[PDB]
Amino acid sequence: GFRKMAFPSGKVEGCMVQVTCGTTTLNGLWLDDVVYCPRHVICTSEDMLNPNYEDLLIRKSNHNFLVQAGNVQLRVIGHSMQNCVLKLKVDTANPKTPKYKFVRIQPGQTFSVLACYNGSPSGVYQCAMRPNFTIKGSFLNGSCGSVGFNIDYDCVSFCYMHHMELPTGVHAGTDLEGNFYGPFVDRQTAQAAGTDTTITVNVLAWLYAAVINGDRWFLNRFTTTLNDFNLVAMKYNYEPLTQDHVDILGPLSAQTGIAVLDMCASLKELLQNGMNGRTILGSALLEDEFTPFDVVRQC
Amino acid sequence: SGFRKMAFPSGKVEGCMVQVTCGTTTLNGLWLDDVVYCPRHVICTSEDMLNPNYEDLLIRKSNHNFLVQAGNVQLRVIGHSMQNCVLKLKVDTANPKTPKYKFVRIQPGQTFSVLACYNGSPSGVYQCAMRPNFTIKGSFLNGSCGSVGFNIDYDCVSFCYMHHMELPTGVHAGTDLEGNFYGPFVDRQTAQAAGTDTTITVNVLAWLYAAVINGDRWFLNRFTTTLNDFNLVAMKYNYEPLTQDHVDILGPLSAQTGIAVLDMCASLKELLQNGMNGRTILGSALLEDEFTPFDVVRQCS
Ligand SMILES: *[C@@H](O)[C@H](C[C@@H]1CCNC1=O)NC(=O)[C@H](CC(C)C)NC(=O)OCCSc1ccccc1
Repeated sequence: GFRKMAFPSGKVEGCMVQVTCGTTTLNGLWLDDVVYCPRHVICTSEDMLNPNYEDLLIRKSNHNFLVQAGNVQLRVIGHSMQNCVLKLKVDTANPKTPKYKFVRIQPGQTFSVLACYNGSPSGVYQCAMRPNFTIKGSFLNGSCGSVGFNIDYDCVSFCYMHHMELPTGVHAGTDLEGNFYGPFVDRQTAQAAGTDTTITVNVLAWLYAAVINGDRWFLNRFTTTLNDFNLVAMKYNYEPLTQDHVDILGPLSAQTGIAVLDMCASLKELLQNGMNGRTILGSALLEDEFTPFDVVRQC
Repeated sequence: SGFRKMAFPSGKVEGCMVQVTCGTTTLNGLWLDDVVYCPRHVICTSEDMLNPNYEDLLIRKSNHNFLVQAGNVQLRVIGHSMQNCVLKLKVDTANPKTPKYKFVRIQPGQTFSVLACYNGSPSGVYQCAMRPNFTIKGSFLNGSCGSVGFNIDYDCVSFCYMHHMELPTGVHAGTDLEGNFYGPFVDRQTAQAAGTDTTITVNVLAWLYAAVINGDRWFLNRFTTTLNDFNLVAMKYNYEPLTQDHVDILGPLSAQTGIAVLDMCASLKELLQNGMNGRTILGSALLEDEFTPFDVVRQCS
């Protein structure tokens, strides 16, 4: 009765196009009369190692950009670069443009990813922005320009554009202004991330979800102060819990009658002992990519 | 592990969702060409639901009793019929967003995307696996019936599931788009029991192939087995027996890795009989059974 759920992707599918420079093809986002895509589309082989993007860009003309919306080519009539994103002005407005905004998400927030190849949507799944500003996605060659988003009412909030895969197999990208999340650079180099930590407010949300669906073997009669919980959390590379996090979990504490700090005491015990080979909502590991909102919406 | 439960993009299905109301009962329907498909229990009074007389309830109905809306725009109903547990409402407008589509009946172990909808409005999309006992582990609230499950092959939407009910154990049951239930369930507000569930062997094998493709291959042994010997062992561990179709849908992964299906079965047999002994596969001591062979090839390649 509790599932990792992506937003319906139709409003975003109608914006995906294919963008090609030379031998490099990736995806773009077509909103009104502008197509947004990762700037490294303008790179060749030799370029990707250490590209001077302003240099590469000035040597380009509008006609070197091949933009295809399905079996239809769009004419590029202007281009500009904003940080690591290229903006291609085309002569046709996308009639399928939804109401939208560009947002920069905070670590610990979640969003849906519409993975695309050759301008064609291929799959949708939920991701969290990690505390170390990576995301644990599923992206292959040609996925760059795939976007992450949330939907509030009629409005699509774009928060992520995909650019790279790190050697550990996690992923890195930018907001739609082209600024990376995290200390990464769009060059073909092996980059390591900062130490990742676990999103504690999300683990607590998920534990509450497991209680709602009747799995409460992990609960206990003990309790803890906020600070004492945070000392243990930090020891185990969990993010500290703020009073705003406690407030945000209110609805779930109300719903289940379990005080936030009582659930913290359960989590502390799990951190110190393990799951004894047991499972919670099917998982052998503590899940930290469900926000309190994600849980509430769905229960 | 490197693997995500990934749904299909839902847009082609979003363009087909409507709502269908009888009296105060509203659920979701599927609008393809000039027909709307929905669960027949929309015609139930909350008091008719203990053991509804669907044929009698339908006889009293006329086209003008059904309120079909795409958003808030009414779609006029011009004909109605019942096919097993689904109602078919002929409407006077062909859906301009109708995709290329088919109606397919899936087998246990197969996965599909669910577009969870309320009042004809999509709320979320997620991947489900049909369990061997013909339940799915969904996330459905009141008003979700008529939500559909589907796969997309190139441009074509294969609709395989329509949602009708929840079981006491928290799992979910429903029909294909011809209204035939998966499993032994019926659309009555009664407590019904799923058979004990079992592990989807073919998908575990796909998972082991996935592990091999990614270089995690400690569990490969030097032996093989017959299919019958493997199946008799597997049942003692509450694993499903393999069918010939299971062996065939493992073909591509077998060819990609050069590991014969029956050799992988012998490796799985040893894992069942000996446990993992503290080891992991794809970063987990638990074997995953909700990725099909198609799903593995989707994400790896
Ligand atoms: C999209 O163009 C593509 C998406 C990745 C391909 C594999 N999975 C992906 O997420 N992006 C890239 O290939 C990156 C292009 C750069 C930004 C110009 N490059 C990238 O991710 O390279 C791999 C980094 S790890 C590495 C690099 C060098 C040597 C060893 C390891």
